[PDB]
Amino acid sequence: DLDEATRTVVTDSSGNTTVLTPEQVKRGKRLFNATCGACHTGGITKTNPNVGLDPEALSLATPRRDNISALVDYLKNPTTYDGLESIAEIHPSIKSADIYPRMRSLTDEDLYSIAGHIMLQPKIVAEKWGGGKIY
Amino acid sequence: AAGESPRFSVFGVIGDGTSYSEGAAYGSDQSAETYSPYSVYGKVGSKDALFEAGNAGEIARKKGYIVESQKRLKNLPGYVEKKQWFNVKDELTRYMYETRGAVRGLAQTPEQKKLAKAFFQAIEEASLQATLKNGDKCAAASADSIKLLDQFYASL
Amino acid sequence: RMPAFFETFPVILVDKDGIIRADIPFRRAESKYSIEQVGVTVDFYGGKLNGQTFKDAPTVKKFARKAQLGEVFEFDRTSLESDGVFRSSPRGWYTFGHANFA
Amino acid sequence: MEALVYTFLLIGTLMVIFFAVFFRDTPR
Amino acid sequence: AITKSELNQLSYLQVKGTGLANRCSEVIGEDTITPKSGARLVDMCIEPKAWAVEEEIGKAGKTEKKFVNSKVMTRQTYTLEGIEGSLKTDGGKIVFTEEEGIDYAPTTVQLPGGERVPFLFTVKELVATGNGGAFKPGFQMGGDFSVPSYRTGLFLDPKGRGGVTGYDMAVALPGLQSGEEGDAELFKENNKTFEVGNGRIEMEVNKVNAEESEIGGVFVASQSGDTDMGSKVPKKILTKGIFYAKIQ
Amino acid sequence: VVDYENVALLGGSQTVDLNNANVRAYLRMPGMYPAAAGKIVTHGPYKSVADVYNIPGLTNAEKEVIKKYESRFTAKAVAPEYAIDRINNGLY
Amino acid sequence: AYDFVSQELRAAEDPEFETFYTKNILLNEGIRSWMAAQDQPHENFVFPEEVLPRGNAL
Amino acid sequence: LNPMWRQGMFVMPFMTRLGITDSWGGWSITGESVSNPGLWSFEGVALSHIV
Amino acid sequence: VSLWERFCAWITSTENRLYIGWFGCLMFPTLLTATSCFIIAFIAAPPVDIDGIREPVAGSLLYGNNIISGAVIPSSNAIGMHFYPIWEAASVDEWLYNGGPYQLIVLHFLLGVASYMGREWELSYRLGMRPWIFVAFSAPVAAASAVFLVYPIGQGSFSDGMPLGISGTFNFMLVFQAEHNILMHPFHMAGVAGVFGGSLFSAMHGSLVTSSLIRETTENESTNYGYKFGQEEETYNIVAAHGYFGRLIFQYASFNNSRALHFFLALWPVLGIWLTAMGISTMAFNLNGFNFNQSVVDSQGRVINTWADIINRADLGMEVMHERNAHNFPLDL
Amino acid sequence: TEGTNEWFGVDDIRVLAVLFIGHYFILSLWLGQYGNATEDDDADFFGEIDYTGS
Amino acid sequence: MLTLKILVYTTVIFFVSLFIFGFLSSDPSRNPNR
Amino acid sequence: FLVRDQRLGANVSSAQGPTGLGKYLMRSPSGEIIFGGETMRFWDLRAPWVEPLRGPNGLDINKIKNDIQPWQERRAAEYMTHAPLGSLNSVGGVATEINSVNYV
Ligand code: CLA
Ligand code: CLA
Ligand code: OEX
Ligand SMILES: [Cl-]
Ligand SMILES: [Fe+2]
Repeated sequence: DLDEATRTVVTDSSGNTTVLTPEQVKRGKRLFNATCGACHTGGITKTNPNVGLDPEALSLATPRRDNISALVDYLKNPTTYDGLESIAEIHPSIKSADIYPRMRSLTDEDLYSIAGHIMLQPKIVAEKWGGGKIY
Repeated sequence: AAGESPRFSVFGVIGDGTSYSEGAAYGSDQSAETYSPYSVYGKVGSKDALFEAGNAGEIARKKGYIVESQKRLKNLPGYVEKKQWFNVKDELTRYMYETRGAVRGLAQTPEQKKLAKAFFQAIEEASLQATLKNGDKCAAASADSIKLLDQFYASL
Repeated sequence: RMPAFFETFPVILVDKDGIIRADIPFRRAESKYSIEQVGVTVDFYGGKLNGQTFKDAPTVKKFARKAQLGEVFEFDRTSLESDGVFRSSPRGWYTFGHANFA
Repeated sequence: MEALVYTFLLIGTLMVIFFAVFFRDTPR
Repeated sequence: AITKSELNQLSYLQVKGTGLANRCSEVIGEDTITPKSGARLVDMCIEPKAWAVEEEIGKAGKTEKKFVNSKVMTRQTYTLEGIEGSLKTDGGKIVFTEEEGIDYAPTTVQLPGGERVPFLFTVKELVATGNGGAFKPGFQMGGDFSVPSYRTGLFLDPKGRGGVTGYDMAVALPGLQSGEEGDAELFKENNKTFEVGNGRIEMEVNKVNAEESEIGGVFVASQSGDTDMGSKVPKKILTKGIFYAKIQ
Repeated sequence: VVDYENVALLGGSQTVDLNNANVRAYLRMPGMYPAAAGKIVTHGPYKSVADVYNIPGLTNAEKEVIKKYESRFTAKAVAPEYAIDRINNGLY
Repeated sequence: AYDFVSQELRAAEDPEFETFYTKNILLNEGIRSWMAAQDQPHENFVFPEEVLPRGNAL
Repeated sequence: LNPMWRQGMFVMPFMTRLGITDSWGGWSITGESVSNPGLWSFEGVALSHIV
Repeated sequence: VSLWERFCAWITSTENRLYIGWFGCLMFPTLLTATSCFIIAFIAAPPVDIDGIREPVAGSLLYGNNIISGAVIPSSNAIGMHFYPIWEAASVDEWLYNGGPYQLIVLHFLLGVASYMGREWELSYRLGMRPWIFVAFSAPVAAASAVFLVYPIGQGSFSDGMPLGISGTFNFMLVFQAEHNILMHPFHMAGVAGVFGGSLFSAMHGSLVTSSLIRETTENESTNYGYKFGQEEETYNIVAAHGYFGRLIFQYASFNNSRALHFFLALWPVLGIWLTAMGISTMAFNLNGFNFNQSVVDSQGRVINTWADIINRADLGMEVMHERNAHNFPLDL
Repeated sequence: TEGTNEWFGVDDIRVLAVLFIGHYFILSLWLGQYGNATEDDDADFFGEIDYTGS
Repeated sequence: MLTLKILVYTTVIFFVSLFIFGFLSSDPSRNPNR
Repeated sequence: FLVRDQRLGANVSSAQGPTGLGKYLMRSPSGEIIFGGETMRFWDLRAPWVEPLRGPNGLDINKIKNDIQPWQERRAAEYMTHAPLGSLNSVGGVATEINSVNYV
């Protein structure tokens, strides 16, 4: 079963955690598969395999994106891997929602659920989130 | 363990309803409104949508597009003088691909609509005369397009 | 060791519990368990090479390749002009023939 | 040198087919 | 067509399939340029028109090293384009110092008899020194260049052995892995190597157009061929053709 | 070649060879991948680790980010079969 | 009936000989290496990524 | 140093005695390069006698 | 009588040893040129660069191949779907280096088999028969055309057609299974059922008809000698065969009408082959078979495997190893 | 050449000439038999197959 | 290579014309019920 | 991938592929400059998002080096991940992909 111990994920940089409701899991999976799945299926990046979505890659990024708040901030303002340049014109985001029409109907809860799905997947599948075709 | 009846959910109306795998839900398993029963997203203009419509960023982007498009349009007479038609056809579609979007987004009053229509017709004529290899008509159309875009930006 | 059911098998070195410690990589670009990196050495006891030890990577790799087929022997490959592919013993030909006949 | 054997076998089969088609027992 | 100004007047749909894209342009005039400082040769094009391979032939009761003609087995994919470099003057002479561009193209030629000889036609890392200080009819320059390997380290031979990837032994013959010496007789084919070659080119200018800053002429070149990852002895190739460049 | 001595410096260890390693080897040093590594892997051979500071066009930021990780670098002999593939080596 | 010995010998000594038979042999090697780990779970096969045979790119 | 009479050829001498000197492979019996051997080469004659 | 009338009378004559007809005017030259080119190329052709990467592959007997491994290599990948006749090459050597003979053979051969179908109909018409044998023959023609022409058209290159050799077909099948997941397409299942059922029905019909022979030879004469060319005897003494089939299985299932029996015999394999040819033609446009990878999960969310996942592992192993030097980017589009 | 868009692959006068010669030669042979056909309203028939001689 | 093209075109047009004009010569009446 | 590698700092005109033929750019059998790889068979393509970079003899090196617009990048990224591949039950992708997308 999906207990509460396995639904506990880190929210901010200090280290505080939270418990995701069972409905948030379903909403996050649905929204992720609908919006991200074309390019980020299985936790990999198709158009740039050097930057994945596995926890290790998220941890060695500059603004550090291994928690809910950093993921939401990235979705509101993307940057490069070193956090120096903005890439809002070549990546979907709220800032550039006038270019990508699929981001014009997203609320804060939607971003929270998507980030929760991304954070939750490694604890469930393990070494298959961002692993590739070998697994 | 020893004995437990499995969970049941009949079409989402007789059973749990939210079991991570239901199908044929059409909503009714979340505390939110959707665009339609066949949709996953909500309404675009809703009160809690993070994206506005017509904020400062959009206007700045469109105006930058228009200014750089004017700068790009100022190159065609040289191409026509050198009889390089492929350059004429490529310049009107390389950077200026977003000019139609910017112009249609920034036009509200009827006179702006008329100016936009005239500018679009002028550039279409310029491209046609470039692909037909006629220098005089192409040069005249390029001058007309430059003048029309300058007028439209002035009217902003 | 190479199972009798395969024809080509990778070279892998494991410890007393089954955890890999070295191998011969197929892609030498981001390998982590190469013999050069780990630094494996080989010693010989008994037989013709009694008491000798080797420490350089190439000889260790050669002996590791040889050791996945079982014990290592010295052969005379010129008297009959041997090719290099294994063959079957009289225990197999008899079975094949008489089973097909039945 | 085995190419000769292969060619001979194939041409022999073709000859057999030719003789079967054109020198055949009358069905009557 | 023949000049750049005529070529720029055609459309892509009008050139596709004709074979004009593999040709080199022509220059009209006899003037002088004289490069200032910070000049760069841009848009260089080199087109070979004859190929020959060094061999041993019999003329009359004797054998000599003669260059025999060969036929191109591939198709019109052998012209170098877009080469750029930086010009300078040392003691009144011009030096080219090639930098970038499409400066390599594989080619295969067939010798009388049936043998196929592949090679990598290139001018990579070229330094050419002239005999004068201005671009005029009669100007000449030439120098050495470096020839890389035909196949890189990621190539796999039909048995799955490569340079930086693949097997390191002949897995189809497990009976060669016994004794103090294993497959030592296959070491040459199991150990792939990648070494650089060398070449030489000589160019001469014939036409100069000052109002367009263009030059053109002929060239003669020679280099070494493919080595099959260090398993065969390379041959020697000789080529001749024309060239075009712009000093803008 | 069958035997390559410096195989551990290609990205499988804590030391990276400046003359033969691919750009992916720098992805495990934070704040260095898309800006400084691209400049490092597209310039000529270095006779020493100190030679990387003479690259024409290095902004300051790249200089101190390289100074932070200088202790993880080394410069060995150039192998042409490895140095030619430093931007894309076919691994994805 | 797996191999043709003469073709294997020539391919071993000449790294330019190629037929469809060698291609099929390589395909068989790929099948074995990528299938054995999960097809026989009782053997506890462990193959690191650096050991699995593979071509360029994909 | 390796002429045709040292390789055991028996019918080739009678072919080259009357004029045949070129082959479809691009070589000639005297030592040359052939661009277009034509119909009557060392192979056309064989195919003709066969037909 | 004009000369043209006499020529027409000879062409459509039924007195010839082999019927010519007007479809023969197309059938004979094309098939003969295809046969000649195929024999010459299979014996003595030089290696061909099939993948466009300057890596030629040998396929002729004179270059070190046996009957099993020899083939005629498809054209080069650089050519694509472009027409490549002999006169469009700079020399014959270049034509042979780029896999020229493949296009010639396949094109003249497809025209030949279409004319063969037409000729079958034409002789049926001239003899006073019913005109539906060539409809039955249309299924193998459909399959051969499907592979040889339709697959290259969909994939965009002649180099993806089936090689004219024995192990070339094995290579074709393995790569096709790796890339399109056949064996899960229902049309392939229909084709397999068609061939298996055809063999079963053929064996049943042969056994039933042969068992019900009437005694006219005694011992020292092959039973085949009892039949005379022109003898009148329906092809089964009913009581025997009918009772045998009614007792062997459920009695209500027994074909007592010969017309229906033979119609079913004709119908089954032809429909199966039609369906499998259409399956190949549709998969030529990337409409693959069923995909059930990672479809069963537990309550927590972990994946429980099935046999489809093992098939997927085999497919991955085949995929990562084919055309090793040809790809530069992650996706095999 | 190869990718150009000539009608029927015709790039020279001789090709057109030989095509014309072929169609016309067989046409003349056919005319030698069917060149006396008339359109008068008594050569027609009322049926499915033209059995009216020639 | 042009002469080969000319010969092949001649052969193809000859046989195709034979086919075309053969089917126009009152073919439906060539049946055993004439 | 040409755009990505060029942005990383590569000189995408002189790069050599594994076969020695050219990783990104090469020549068609008639001379025109085309994209490299297995896509050499599809060199006849003409699309509105790729024509602005074509000259009278194929792709233009000067335009490619320093005149590529972000909208072309967006179009290419969108089209690469929506290729016409899929299965009967509408999974989408190559035949060895997992069940995440629903697209044919
Ligand atoms: C159009 C016909 C034709 C042509 C042009 C050729 C051409 C050729 N043949 Mg071929 N051949 C042919 C038909 C033909 N053949 C036929 C039909 C046969 C079957 C019998 C053969 C059997 C054949 C063989 C077996 C051989 C050739 C060979 C050759 C080549 C050398 C010829 C040679 O040296 O002869 C020389 C001929 C002679 C010396 C004959 C002399 C004639 C005698 C002296 C007549 C004397 C009696 C006379 C009636 C006296 C009364 C007349 C007087 C009153 C004026 C040459 C390319 C040779 C070759 O190299 O093949 C690869 C070869 O070995 N041919
Ligand atoms: C037991 C397992 C099994 C079985 C029974 C089958 C059965 C079949 N598979 Mg199959 N397959 C299997 C496993 C199996 N497969 C596996 C495991 C794989 C994955 C590796 C495949 C991959 C696969 C592919 C990729 C294809 C098949 C195809 C087929 C069909 C063959 C079509 C055919 O022969 O008729 C067709 C008949 C012909 C092609 C003959 C045409 C004859 C021409 C017209 C005339 C020839 C005349 C000749 C040249 C001259 C005669 C000589 C003269 C002297 C008389 C058949 C239904 C094929 C198919 O569906 O066909 C469309 C196909 O393309 N399978
Ligand atoms: O050629 Mn036959 O197989 Ca249709 O995918 Mn891409 O190309 Mn090649 O690889 Mn995979
Ligand atoms: Cl690719
Ligand atoms: Fe019967």
